[PDB]
Amino acid sequence: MTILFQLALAALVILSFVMVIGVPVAYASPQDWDRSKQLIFLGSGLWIALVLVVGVLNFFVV
Amino acid sequence: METITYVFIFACIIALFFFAIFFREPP
Amino acid sequence: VNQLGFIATALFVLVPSVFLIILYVQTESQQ
Amino acid sequence: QESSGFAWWAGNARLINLSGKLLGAHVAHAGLIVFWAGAMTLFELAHFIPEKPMYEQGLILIPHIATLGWGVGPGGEVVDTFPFFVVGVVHLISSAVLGFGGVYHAIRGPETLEEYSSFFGYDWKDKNKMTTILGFHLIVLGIGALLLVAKAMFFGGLYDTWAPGGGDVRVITNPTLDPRVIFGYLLKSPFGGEGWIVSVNNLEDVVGGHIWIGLICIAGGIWHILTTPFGWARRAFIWSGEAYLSYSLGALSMMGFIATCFVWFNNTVYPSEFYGPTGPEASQAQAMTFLIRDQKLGLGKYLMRSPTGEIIFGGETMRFWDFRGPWLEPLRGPNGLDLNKIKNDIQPWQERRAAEYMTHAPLGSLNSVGFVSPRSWLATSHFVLAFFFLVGHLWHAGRARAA
Amino acid sequence: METLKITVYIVVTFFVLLFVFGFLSGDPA
Amino acid sequence: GWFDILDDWLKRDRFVFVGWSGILLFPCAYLALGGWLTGTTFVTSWYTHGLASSYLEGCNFLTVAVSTPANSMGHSLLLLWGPEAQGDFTRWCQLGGLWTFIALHGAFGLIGFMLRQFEIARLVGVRPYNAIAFSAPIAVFVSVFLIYPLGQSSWFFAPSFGVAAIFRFLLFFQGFHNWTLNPFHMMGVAGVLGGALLCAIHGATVENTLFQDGEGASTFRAFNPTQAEETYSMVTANRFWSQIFGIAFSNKRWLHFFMLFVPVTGLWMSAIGVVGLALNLRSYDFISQEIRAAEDPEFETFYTKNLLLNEGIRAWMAPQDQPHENFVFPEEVLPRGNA
Amino acid sequence: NLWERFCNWVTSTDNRLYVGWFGVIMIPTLLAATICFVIAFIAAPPVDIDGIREPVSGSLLYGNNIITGAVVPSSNAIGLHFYPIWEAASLDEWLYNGGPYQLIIFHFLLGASCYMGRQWELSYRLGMRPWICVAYSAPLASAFAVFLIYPIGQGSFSDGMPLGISGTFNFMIVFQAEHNILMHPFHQLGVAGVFGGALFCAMHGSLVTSSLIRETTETNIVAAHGYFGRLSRSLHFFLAAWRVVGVWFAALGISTMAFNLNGFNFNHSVIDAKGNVINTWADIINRANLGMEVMHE
Amino acid sequence: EVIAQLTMIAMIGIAGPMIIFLLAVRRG
Amino acid sequence: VIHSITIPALFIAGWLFVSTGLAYDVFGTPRPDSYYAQEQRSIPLVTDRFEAKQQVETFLEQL
Amino acid sequence: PEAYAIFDPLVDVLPVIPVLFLALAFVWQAAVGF
Amino acid sequence: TVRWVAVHTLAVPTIFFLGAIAAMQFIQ
Ligand code: CLA
Ligand SMILES: CCCCCCCCCCCCCCCC(=O)O[C@H](COC(=O)CCCCCCCCCCCC)CO[C@@H]1O[C@@H](CO)[C@H](O)[C@H](O)[C@@H]1O
Ligand SMILES: CC1=C(/C=C/C(C)=C/C=C/C(C)=C/C=C/C=C(C)/C=C/C=C(C)/C=C/C2=C(C)CCCC2(C)C)C(C)(C)CCC1
Ligand SMILES: CC1=C(\C=C/C(C)=C/C=C/C(C)=C/C=C/C=C(C)/C=C\C=C(C)\C=C\C2=C(C)CCCC2(C)C)C(C)(C)CCC1
Ligand SMILES: CCCCCCCCCCCCO[C@@H]1O[C@H](CO)[C@@H](O[C@H]2O[C@H](CO)[C@@H](O)[C@H](O)[C@H]2O)[C@H](O)[C@H]1O
Ligand SMILES: [Cl-]
Repeated sequence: MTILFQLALAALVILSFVMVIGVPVAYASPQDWDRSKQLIFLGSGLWIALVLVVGVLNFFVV
Repeated sequence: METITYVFIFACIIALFFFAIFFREPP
Repeated sequence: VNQLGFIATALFVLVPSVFLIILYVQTESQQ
Repeated sequence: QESSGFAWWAGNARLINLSGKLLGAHVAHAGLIVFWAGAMTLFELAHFIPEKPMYEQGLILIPHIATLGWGVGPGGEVVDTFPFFVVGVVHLISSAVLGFGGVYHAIRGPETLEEYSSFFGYDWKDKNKMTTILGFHLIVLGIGALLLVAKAMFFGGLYDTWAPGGGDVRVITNPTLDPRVIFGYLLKSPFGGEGWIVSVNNLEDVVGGHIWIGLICIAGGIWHILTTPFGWARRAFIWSGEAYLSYSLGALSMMGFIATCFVWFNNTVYPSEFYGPTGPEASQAQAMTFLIRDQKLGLGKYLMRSPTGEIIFGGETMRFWDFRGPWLEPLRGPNGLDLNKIKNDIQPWQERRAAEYMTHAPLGSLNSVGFVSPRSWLATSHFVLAFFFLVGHLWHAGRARAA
Repeated sequence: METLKITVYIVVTFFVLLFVFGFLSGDPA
Repeated sequence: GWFDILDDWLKRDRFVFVGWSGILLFPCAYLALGGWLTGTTFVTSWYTHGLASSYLEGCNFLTVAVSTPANSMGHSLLLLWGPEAQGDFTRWCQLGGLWTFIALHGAFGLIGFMLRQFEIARLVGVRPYNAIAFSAPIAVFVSVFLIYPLGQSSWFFAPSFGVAAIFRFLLFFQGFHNWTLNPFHMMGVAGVLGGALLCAIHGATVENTLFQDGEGASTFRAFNPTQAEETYSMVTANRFWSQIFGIAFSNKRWLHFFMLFVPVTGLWMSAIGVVGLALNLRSYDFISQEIRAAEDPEFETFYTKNLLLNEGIRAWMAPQDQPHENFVFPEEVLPRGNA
Repeated sequence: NLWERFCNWVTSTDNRLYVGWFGVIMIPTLLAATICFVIAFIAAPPVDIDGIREPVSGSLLYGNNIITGAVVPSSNAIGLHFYPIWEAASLDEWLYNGGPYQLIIFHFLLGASCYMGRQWELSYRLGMRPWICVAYSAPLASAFAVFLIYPIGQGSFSDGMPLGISGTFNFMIVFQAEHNILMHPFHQLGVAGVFGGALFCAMHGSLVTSSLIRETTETNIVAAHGYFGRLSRSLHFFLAAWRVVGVWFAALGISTMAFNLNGFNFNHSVIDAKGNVINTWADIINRANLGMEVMHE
Repeated sequence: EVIAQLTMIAMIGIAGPMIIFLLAVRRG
Repeated sequence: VIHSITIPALFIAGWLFVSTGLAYDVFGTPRPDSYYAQEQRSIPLVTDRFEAKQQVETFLEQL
Repeated sequence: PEAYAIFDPLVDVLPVIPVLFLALAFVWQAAVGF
Repeated sequence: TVRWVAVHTLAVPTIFFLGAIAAMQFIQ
C-alpha cells in the first residue's frame, strides 16, 4: 500500500537535474537562478523535504 | 672429466669477468 | 658418453681463442 | 578552469592548491564509495538464495555483513535478510546526502578556503594545521575501530566460527587486553606454520587488539593536535607538500599485500561459512573425507608423520598440515590428528561441512568457469591493486621529491 | 647447530644495524 | 618517355611512398591481410582438421584461424585453377587453399617490404641497416611456415594462422620435438630476451642522463632520424654503469650496432633450429642420460621428468590434432603418472 | 676517527664499483647465494620434492650436465616453512629436503632488492633522475613472483621455479598443464611486451646506426648525426615503457595464477543440434593440458 | 523491455552529465 | 570533404549476406544443423588429393 | 530483494553507475575544450 | 587515381565485414 514511494521516486530523478543545472550550471555562474530565484528557501531547500519523504518509509516497512 | 669441463669453462668465464671489469681498456 | 666429445669441446674453446689471442698480442706490437 | 598546465590527463592535478574545490572532490569520491557499497549490497541481495551458501553465489559484501552477526545463526543459517536490506539502503541514502556536497563544495562553493579562519584552512607547509587534520582523523580512526568493540561487546554481534557446536553468533563478554598476548602476534615469523598477523585463531584476540588500536589511535590523535613536528622530520625523514598523497599511496599497498594474505589464509576474521574454504581448507577437507569414506568400506595409509613428529595427513596435503579449522579441532588429538579419535568423536556436522568444502575447492577462470571462490577474487584483485598502488607510489613519490 | 645459529644471527644484526646506522647518521663529511 | 616518367611518378612525394617495390608489396600484403580476414570471418576448418574456426561458426578472436590444408594434399600449391579445386571457390575454401594463398602472399609481401626498405634507404641516402635487421623475421617466416612443412609430411603440420592454433603449435613442438632443449632455440630465447632487456635499459638511461632536465631546458631543434640522440650524455651513463655493473658502452655506434646485432642473431639461430627440426633432426635426448635411466630405475632428473610430460602431450593430443592417422588409443595405453 | 674513513670509502663515487649503503647488504647476500649455488649445482645430494622416498638428483656430480642440472626446490613436507640449517636435525636431513633452494632464493631476493636500491642510490649521488630503478623493478617483480608469490598461493616452496635450465622448462610445462597460461591475457601482454621490446631494439638500433656518421670525445662530446628523413622527444620513454609494463603484466599474471584464478578455458564453445560437440582450437589445447596434467599425478 | 512504465529511458546519467557537458560550453 | 553517399547500405549488404544464408553457400561453411549426417558420428576428412572435390560433394549429399 | 519487486531491474543495473562516472567524465571534458 | 583508394580498398570490406559480424551475433 506504500505507493507513495512509487510516486516519489520520480521526485529524486527530477532532483538529480536541479542540483546539476538548477543553480550551479557547471561553475561560478548564478545565471538568474541562484541570485534571488528558487535556491535559498523557495525551491531548492526542499531537498530536506525529500530526505524526509524518503525517511517517511521507516514505518511503511516497519 | 665430464663435470670438470663444465666447471673449467665456468671458471674461465668468471676469470674473464674479473679481467673485463678491472683490466678494462682505457679510452 | 663420448670420448671424442671432450676433444670437440677443447677444439671449440682453444682454436678461436688462439686466433683472438694471436690477433691481440700481434696488434699490441705494432697495432 | 584549465587556465594553463596539466594537458588533459592531469586535470585533477589542477586542484593541488585549490583547497576548497579539492575538498568537494574528496567528498564526491566518498559518496561514490558508499554508493558502490549500497548498490552492490542491493545487487547481491536481489540474486540471493538463503538456503544455498553464499560462496556458491559469488558474494563478497553479504559475507562482510554476516561476519558481524547481522541476520545469521548456527553455522551460517540465514534468519532475517532485512539486516542486509537496511545496511544496503542506509549506505545508498547516505551516499546521496554525501553526494549533495560533492557538487556543492566542488561546483557551487568557493574555489579556495584560505580566506576562512584558523581551522578549515590549510596550505601544505604550515605543518601546524596539518598534524591537526591528521590527529583529527585519527580520532575518527580510533572512533571507528572502537565501533567494532561496541558491536562485539555491547551490540550482540561478531559471529565466530570457533563456537562449540557448528558456529553461532556470540557476544564477546571479555576481550584480551594482555600486551604480551597482543603485540606478541606482531613479533612472529611471516613464514609457514606461524602467520605474522594472519594467524589470529581466537576472537578475543581480535577485540583485544582493537582495544589497543582504539586507545593508541585516539591517544595519538590527541597528541597530533596539541603538538608540533619535531627535529627528526628534516634530517633523515624528509618533508614535501604534494607528497602526502604519495605517502598514503605507498602505505596503502602494503595493506593490500597484507589483506591479500589475510583473506587467503585466515579463517577467523573471514569465516569459511560465508567466504568458502581457503587454500589449505578444501584440500584438508578432501584428505579427511577420503579417510572417513574408506573407514566404512574397503600409522596407516593417510595419516603420516610431519617433519617435527606430528600425526598429520599424507599424500599431497602434507603442505597444508598447518591448517586449523573448527571442523577439525574436535578431531585433533595430543600429537596432531589422532586416528583413534576419528572413530571415537565424529559428529554429523563435521562430515557435511568437510564434504561441502571438498567439492568447493578454489579454482576457476576469469569467465567464471571451473566455479571460482570469493576468497580467490579478493586476493588477486587486491594483489593487482596493491602492486598498482606501489607503481603509483614510485611515480607520485618520484615527481614530488624533485621539489 | 646453535654454534651456527648465533653466528648467523650476529652477522645479520651486524649488517642490518650497520645499514640503518650508516644510512641516517653520517650523511655529510 | 617510357620508363623515366613511371620512375619519377613512383618515387614522387605523397602520403604513402609507393616505389618500384610497392607493386610487389601492396597487392600481396593487401591480399594476405584480406585473405586472413575473410578466412577468420567465414571459412571453416571442418573438412581439413575437423574443427570450427570462424566467426560464422561462433568463435571469438582467440579461437579463429585460417587453418592448414589436409594431410592428403601433401605439399601441393593448391591453386584456384589447380587440379584439386578446379575453379570452384567453395571447394578451394573448404580444402584449405586459403592457407597457401595467405602463406605465399605473406612471403612475397615480406619480399616487397624488404625491397621497400632498400628503396627508401636508396632515396634518403642512408645505409640500409633496417633491411638487414628485417632479414631475421623473413628467415623466421621461411624456416617456420615454408621449410618446416616442406620437410614434414605436408602443409598440415604448420602454424594455422590463428592465436590458439599458434598455441597448439607451441605445445606440438614441446611434445613431439622437445624444442625447449634445442640449443638453437635457447640462443633464440636469449636473443629476444636480451633485446627486450637492452630495450628497457637503453630507454631507462637515455631518459635519465638527459642534457637538459627541466631547469635551463632550452628546447633545441630536433630532427626525427637522429631518433632524439643528441639529448643525453654518454659520459654520465658510462660513469653510472661502470660503477653499477662494471661494464658499459662508450660508443653511440657500437651500442646501437649491439641493439641491431642481438635479436637478429637470436632470431637467425632459431631459424637454423627450425630448419633442422623440419627433417625431425631435433635435440630430443641425451644418450648417456637414457643409459643412466635404463641402468637404475630410481634415477630422476628434471629432464627425465620432462620426457614423460612430452610423452603425455604426444599420446593425449595425437588422436585429435592428427585425425587423418585415425588413432584409436585405449585408456590402458595412455600414459598416466599413477601407472 | 676510524668510522669516517669507512663512511668515506663506502659513499664515494670515485671507486671502480659503487658499494653504497645498499651494497653493504647486497654484497654478502649475493655472495652467499652465489657460492651456495655453485656448490649445490656441482655437488648436492638428491632431493625429494614430494613427500615420498624417490628423490630428484639435480646436481652435476650425480649424473647431470649443464642443461639438465638444477638446484631442486624444497620438499612437500616443508611447504611454506622457514628452513635454515639449524632447524634441521642433521646436515644430511637439510640437504635431502631442499634446504639449499630456500637459502639461495632468500639471499638472492634480498640481494636483488638491494641491487635496485644501489641503482637508485648511485643515481641520486650522481645527480640523476630515478628511472633505472623503476625499469629494473620489472624483472625484479618477475623474479619475486616466480620464487615467492606463486609458492605462497600454492602453499609450498616445491611449486617455485627450480634453479636449472631443464627445471625452468618443467616449471613452464607444469604451469601450463595446471593453469593454461597461454590463454591468460596478462601472459599475452608479456609476450607482446617481450616481442615488441626485441622488435623496437632491432629497429631502433638499425635506424640509429644508419643515421650516425661520426662521434668523438676530447678525452664537450660531438656527434654528427646524418639527419633528413623522407616523406616531442619521447622515443626512449616508449622504448623503456613498452617492455617494462609488458613484463610487469606477466609478473602479476603469474601472481594472480598463484591464487588459482587461471587462464581461459573455452571448453566446448561450439555445439551441434544433435547433442554433438564440435571441437575448436581450444579443445586441442585443453586436450594437451590433460596430457601433461595427468602425467604430473 | 522488462516493464512498460518502470524501465524507461534510463540514461539519466548520460543525459545529466551531458547537460553539464553541453550547457557549460553553451555557458561563457 | 564530406562523403555520405552510401555508408549504411553496406551494413545491410553485410547483414543480408549472413541472415539470408548466403555466406554458408559462398564460403562453403556448413550450417549449424548440418555438421554431421543423420546417422553417423564420423568427420568427413578429405583422404584423397585429386578426388578431394568429389569427396566433399560426395559428403554433401548425405545432408 | 524484499517486497520492492517493482524496482528489481533497477537493482539489476545499479552498481555499474559508479564506474560509469569515468565515462561521463570523458564526455564532460569532450566539447569543453579537451 | 589519388589516395582515394585507401577508402575504396580498406573501408568498403571493413563496413561490409562489420555488418556481417553484427549480423552474426543474432544466430541461434
Ligand atoms: C581503498 C579505496 C580506494 C583508494 C585508496 C583509491 C585511490 C585512488 N583513486 Mg579511487 N575509487 C574507489 C576506491 C579507491 N580509490 C572506488 C570504490 C571507486 C568507484 C568505482 C573509485 C573511483 C575513482 C575514480 C573514478 C578515480 C579514482 C582515482 C583515485 C586516485 C586519486 C589520486 C591520484 O591522483 O592518483 C593517481 C593515480 C595513479 C598515478 C595510478 C593509480 C593506479 C591504481 C592501481 C589504479 C586504481 C585506481 C582506483 C583504486 C580505482 C579506480 C577505478 C575507477 C577508474 C572506476 C587514487 C589512486 C582517480 C584516478 O586518478 O584514477 C587513476 C580517478 O579518476 N577513484
Ligand atoms: C611487504 C610487507 C611484508 C610484511 C611482512 C611482515 C613480517 C613481520 C611480521 C613479524 C615477523 C617476526 C620477526 C622474526 C621473528 C623470528 O625470529 O623469525 C624466525 C626466522 O626469522 C625470519 O623469518 C627472517 C625472515 C627473512 C626473510 C627472508 C626473505 C626475504 C625476501 C626478500 C625481501 C626483500 C626486501 C623464525 O622463528 C624461529 O625459527 C627458528 C629459528 O630460526 C626456531 O624454531 C625459533 O624457535 C623460532 O620459531
Ligand atoms: C581471399 C581472396 C580474395 C581477397 C579478398 C579480400 C582482399 C578481402 C578483403 C577483406 C577485408 C579488407 C576485410 C576487412 C575487414 C575488417 C574488419 C573485420 C575490421 C574489424 C574491426 C573491428 C571488429 C573493430 C574492433 C574494435 C577494436 C579494434 C577495439 C575497440 C573496439 C572495436 C570493436 C571498435 C580475392 C576475392 C581477391 C580472390 C580470391 C581469394
Ligand atoms: C595482533 C593483532 C592486532 C593487535 C594489535 C596491532 C595489529 C597493532 C598494530 C601495530 C602496528 C600497526 C604497527 C605498525 C607500524 C607501522 C610502521 C612502522 C609503518 C611505517 C614506518 C615507516 C614507513 C618508516 C619509514 C622510514 C624509515 C624506515 C626510517 C627513516 C625514514 C622513514 C621515515 C621513511 C590487530 C589490531 C591487528 C587485531 C588482530 C591481530
Ligand atoms: C666454492 C665452490 C666449491 C665447489 C666444489 C667442487 C668444485 C670442483 C668440482 C670438480 C668435479 C670433480 O669431481 C670428481 O669428478 C670425477 C670425474 O672426473 C668423479 O668420478 C666419477 O666419474 C668417474 C668417471 O670419470 C668414475 O670413474 C668414478 O667412478 C666416479 O666417482 C669424482 O667422483 C668427483 O670427485
Ligand atoms: Cl591431495
